[PDB]
Amino acid sequence: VQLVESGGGLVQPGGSRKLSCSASGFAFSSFGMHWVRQAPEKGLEWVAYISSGSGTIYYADTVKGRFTISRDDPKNTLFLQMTSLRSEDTAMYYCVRSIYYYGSSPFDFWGQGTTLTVSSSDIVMTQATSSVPVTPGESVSISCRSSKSLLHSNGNTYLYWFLQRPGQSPQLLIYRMSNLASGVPDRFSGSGSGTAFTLTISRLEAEDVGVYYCMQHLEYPLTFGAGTKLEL
Amino acid sequence: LRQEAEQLKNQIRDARKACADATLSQITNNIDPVGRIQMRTRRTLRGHLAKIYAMHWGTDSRLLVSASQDGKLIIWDSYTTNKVHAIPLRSSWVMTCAYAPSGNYVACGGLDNICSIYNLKTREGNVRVSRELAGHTGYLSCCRFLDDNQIVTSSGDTTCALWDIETGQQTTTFTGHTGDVMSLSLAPDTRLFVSGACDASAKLWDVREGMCRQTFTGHESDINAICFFPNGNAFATGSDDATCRLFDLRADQELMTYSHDNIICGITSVSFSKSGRLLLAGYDDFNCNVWDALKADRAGVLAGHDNRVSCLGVTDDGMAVATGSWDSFLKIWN
Amino acid sequence: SYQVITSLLLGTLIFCAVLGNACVVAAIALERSLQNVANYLIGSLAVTDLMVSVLVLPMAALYQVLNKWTLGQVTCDLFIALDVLCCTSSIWHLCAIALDRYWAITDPIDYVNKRTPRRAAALISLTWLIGFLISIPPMLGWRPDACTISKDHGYTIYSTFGAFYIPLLLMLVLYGRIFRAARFRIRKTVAEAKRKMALARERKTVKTLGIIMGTFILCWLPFFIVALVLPFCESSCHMPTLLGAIINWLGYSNSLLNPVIYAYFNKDFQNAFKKI
Amino acid sequence: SIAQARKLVEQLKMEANIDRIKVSKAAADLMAYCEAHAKEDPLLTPVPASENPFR
Amino acid sequence: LSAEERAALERSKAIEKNLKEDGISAAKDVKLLLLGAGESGKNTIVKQMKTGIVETHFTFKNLHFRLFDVGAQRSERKKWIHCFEDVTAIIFCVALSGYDQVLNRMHASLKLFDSICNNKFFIDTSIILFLNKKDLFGEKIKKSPLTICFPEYTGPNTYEDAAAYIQAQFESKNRSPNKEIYCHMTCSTDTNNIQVVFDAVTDIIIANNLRGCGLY
Ligand SMILES: CC(C)CCC[C@@H](C)[C@H]1CC[C@H]2[C@@H]3CC=C4C[C@@H](O)CC[C@]4(C)[C@H]3CC[C@]12C
Ligand SMILES: CC(C)CCC[C@@H](C)[C@H]1CC[C@H]2[C@@H]3CC=C4C[C@@H](O)CC[C@]4(C)[C@H]3CC[C@]12C
Ligand SMILES: O=C1CC2(CCCC2)CC(=O)N1CCCCN1CCN(c2ncccn2)CC1
Repeated sequence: VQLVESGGGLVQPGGSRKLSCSASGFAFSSFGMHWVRQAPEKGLEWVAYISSGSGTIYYADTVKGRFTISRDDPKNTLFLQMTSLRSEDTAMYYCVRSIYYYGSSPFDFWGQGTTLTVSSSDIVMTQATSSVPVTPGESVSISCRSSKSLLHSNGNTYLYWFLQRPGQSPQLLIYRMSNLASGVPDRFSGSGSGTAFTLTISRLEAEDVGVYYCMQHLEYPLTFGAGTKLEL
Repeated sequence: LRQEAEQLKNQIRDARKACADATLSQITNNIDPVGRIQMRTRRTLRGHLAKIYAMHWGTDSRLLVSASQDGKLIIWDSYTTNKVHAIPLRSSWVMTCAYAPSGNYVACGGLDNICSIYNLKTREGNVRVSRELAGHTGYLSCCRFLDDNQIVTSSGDTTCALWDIETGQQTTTFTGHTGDVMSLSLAPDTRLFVSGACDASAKLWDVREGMCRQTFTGHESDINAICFFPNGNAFATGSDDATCRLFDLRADQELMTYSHDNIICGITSVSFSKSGRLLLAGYDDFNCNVWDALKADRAGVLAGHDNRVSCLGVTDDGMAVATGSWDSFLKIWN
Repeated sequence: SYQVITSLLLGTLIFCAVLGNACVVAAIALERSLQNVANYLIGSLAVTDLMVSVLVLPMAALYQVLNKWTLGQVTCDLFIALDVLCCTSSIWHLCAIALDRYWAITDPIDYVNKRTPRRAAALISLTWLIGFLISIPPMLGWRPDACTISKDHGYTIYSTFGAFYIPLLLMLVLYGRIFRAARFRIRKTVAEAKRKMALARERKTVKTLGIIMGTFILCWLPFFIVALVLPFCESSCHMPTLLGAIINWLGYSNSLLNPVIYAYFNKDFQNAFKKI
Repeated sequence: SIAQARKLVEQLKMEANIDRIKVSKAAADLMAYCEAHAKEDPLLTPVPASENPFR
Repeated sequence: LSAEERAALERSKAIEKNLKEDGISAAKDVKLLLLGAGESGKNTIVKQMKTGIVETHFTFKNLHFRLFDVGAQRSERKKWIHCFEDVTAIIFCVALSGYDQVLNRMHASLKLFDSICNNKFFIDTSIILFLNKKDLFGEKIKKSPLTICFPEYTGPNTYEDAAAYIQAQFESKNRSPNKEIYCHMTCSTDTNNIQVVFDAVTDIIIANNLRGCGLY
């Protein structure tokens, strides 16, 4: 399972480019696909969503009308056509795999991403902790806040935990609050209630160092927390 | 040696008769009969375009797998009625489907003589065949996962098999049935399972040893359905002679008979409630009949299928009952 | 009273027609063993005849009972258009059922492969389109106490040929071809009990085609003979009131009897009514 | 068939070598389980529609 | 609904659409249950049309046939015979040159044909009867009479009359007006048994359609 994005590079402001992602190694047509960007110093910011089958498309309110997401299921390619490229559009754009059924783990695989450089009601997801100091073997509880109860009447709490390790793609840790992602050791744990949630690392190693991100998935204005960096 | 076999059978039946002090009916005349189990179709699972032969509930009591002749193995979100997976089978002649207790796998099989193991949780979002278990020379009529790596299957070749899914090989073969084996029911501890066959006999098998611990012969026609009592100390068979029977493992004898004169069709499926007081049997007369297991009274009827009710399952939380039938529908009842 | 007895007979006829076609539609909706192309056509014919029985027959019965059009004139034209539309649509559902049967019997490969409920929908749409094509010109430029269809000669020909005589020709041709195909199938089938069964099949085919075509004809042909002759025989031919009314209500009796021919004589419908 | 006869005879021998309790004790155990678990049987006692996951 | 619930519902709807498309494709299949007894010409006609169940898929004159071979199912047939309750026709194979053989072969095939004809799941299912090895039967009928199989024959020992008597004995057990038995003589060298099956299937479809209209 891999997701390789192409495109990117320097682009004049107000110009247009089209990012692509060449998926391979998985049933691309059955996955919903996202673009999630990240300014060179800022946190994750969800761009757009094209569901499996292309029947449902969502955009970030700050990009809606400007960007266009499309997928090529026979070609196993996901696209993001960008128009009127503002300075705010400079970011590393990540292509995020995502599938939705009962018990599925959305946002489980992320692409490597491409940097695009431009010259010259939404639920607020709050994680104020930043640059938390850690030492290996210690237990840390990363906190997270929601402007609205992420718990739905179905019983699910749509909060995600991603680990943005230095220099690589975000990696899913907890998909729905208290649900451990595949390949993630059971020293990470998720817990919370209502609007407040905690990511607990039982005995952290040097690999657990990175920036930990919230993400709600309840209403579909996907908003991230301002990353909680853990450093040695 | 035939004389020795006849003498041993006479000794076994005399030992069963000696222990038959008081019938289950006689002892249970002083317990309150459940009034009327009037369950109602909460959900109707549509999407199967052929007869449904098998369904199995997930251990989460929300997901269930159904097997139909349309070549599709559908996994349902029984709460929202959503289709989670639609697994296309290489052989459409499926008669059994099992859901792994972990939830990672489903099994199915039929006239292809193969138990196909499907991985529901792959890195790729598709469900694909993890293992095709070949080695049965008859059709597979039932299969049940012991765990993620062990599955017990019954076959029309009169044998049951225990498989190592990873190696794909029969860890154990369970011979001794003289007719085709229709059904399996694993014990809750999964150390032993019962199988009913077309020789009208139910045999108790030790999974680890691989031997027929006990044999139960009360039915006069093919046993199509077998189910353990929730404590694993008893099981209920369903046969073509329009009767269901309860057999005790320890007493090694038939305890109760679940028959009504106005029921003449055969029985396709049996299941117990979570407390085990209800025996739910699916019949050829297009409807499920609910039986007071302790009293052999028809506590209710799950009418609502337009063809033979071929399969039925009770959830592990006991909340719901699903009934699949030849009319291509699954109905969730409460 | 002579008015009350007429009202009672017409009301019982309307109630029986409404009940028959509503029951056919209910049987098709409530049983999925009846949800197929042939029974989609049969139940659409039932829907059309229910439209007749609820939107024309009550008003036609009041017109017959009071012997005059107690309503206005724009509503008279509206109800004449409803009458022509719904009766044309019923006759062309008879034709669509005949055509579907003819294709099933003479084109089994198409029956297996290309015959879909979309074709039933197309046939129903064509019947209703012909109904409008016959009922709109009177409201357009091709036209008290008397509510009568436009006796214009050109419109008389166009509305009697297009609604009955072309349909009668089509049904005759299609069911004669069906008759020959069934007879050829029976002779392909044909110890002597097989010969007796071939003979019984022959008489069953004769009786079934007789019921279908004879009911259609003896219901609508008198009306359309009168409706074609009188506009050209205005003064030379006089229509008695009793015979004219009986002739008019023969076609409405066809709207009553179509569910009998196509649904209540069907084994599948009988079983589905037993189940319900 | 010598092999089939000997296999059947030995199988019946290990069949008879089974300890059997009284059927009265089996029925008593069946009651013990049924009323010891009746309150958690939603099909025996329907759950309130609030707690019923199929409403 | 949640966003994830909405996407799960979308996936369920896409699944339903694929299921509907697959069922539409499958409803165009002519399903044939192939039956017979060992040394009959089951395999011969399978080769002419061209594990526990063998599926033969062939298209003839724009009609796609699914031929289900269940010979390798040495089980209780009644336990899975209802799986083919909805076949267009049963293709039954009888070895003509099996009257003088024993393993009586022709009585075994005759009883099998009776059981299939009068099975409750096949009361209205027409049967394409193949009488295979008619050349072997003709060679064996000039030497051995049709008396070992049928003592009450009392007929001529010629190929035509003996084969017709066998076919009549096989058709005698229909006992049903709805279903037909389409009998053919084959020799394993003929290449028209695909046409025989196609013609019988078209006759079955036409007869069923006439039966629907009340004309049969
Ligand atoms: C308005 C009402 C009276 C119309 C009813 C017309 C009915 C009663 C008439 C018209 C055509 C007639 C059929 C014409 C042909 C045959 C075939 C014959 O082998 C049996 C009688 C049978 C089946 C007749 C039965 C009666 C019949 C159906
Ligand atoms: C089952 C069907 C075919 C039976 C026949 C029904 C039709 C043809 C019969 C039954 C009752 C009859 C009506 C009885 C009363 C009258 C009033 C009279 O002033 C004109 C004729 C008229 C309007 C008759 C028309 C024909 C009529 C509607
Ligand atoms: O009783 C009425 C009253 C109406 C207005 C209300 C209800 C009817 C008016 C009226 O004339 N008559 C007498 C009978 C008319 C009979 N219908 C049969 C169908 N028709 C037709 N069908 C196809 C092609 C051409 N014409 C028209 C005549």
